[PDB]
Amino acid sequence: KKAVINGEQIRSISDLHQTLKKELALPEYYGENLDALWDCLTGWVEYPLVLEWRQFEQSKQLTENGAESVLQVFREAKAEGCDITIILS
Repeated sequence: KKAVINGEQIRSISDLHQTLKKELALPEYYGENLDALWDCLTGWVEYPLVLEWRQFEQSKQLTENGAESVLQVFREAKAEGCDITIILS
């Protein structure tokens, strides 16, 4: 499937996990943390998945340490053998 992180929209880390939640279609209890988001990639999201992350650094400041973590989990999961095409624009 595909995902898109539009920073111009992101207003905070919650927003980050919000769009990731829609794209990834995470449950309603999406813990939005790295442990939960991950818990989703390694056992919830369907792959191959695409993570078209737009405005990365822009979606990283607004939430000091916001977007650089979720990405770590998307690439790490990508490392787990999953096929999450990480697209950083």
